[PDB]
Amino acid sequence: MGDGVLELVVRGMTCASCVHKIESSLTKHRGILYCSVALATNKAHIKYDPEIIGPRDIIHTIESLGFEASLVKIE
Repeated sequence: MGDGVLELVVRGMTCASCVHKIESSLTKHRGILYCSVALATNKAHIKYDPEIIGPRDIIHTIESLGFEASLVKIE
């Protein structure tokens, strides 16, 4: 409920694959509330609370997995 939206533009990606890699991966952090990786806009719309997980924590994990990841925040 009004927790924290987090559009990371994920510079990299391709088609599928990278998508569910991100989604499946970061959802393992029990502070990610949701992970919509809009390939269409090369963007992880993550939903998270800042309290139990920092945005950088997720970002590190994303960039590490395949990418560069920048919290544009609704782009």
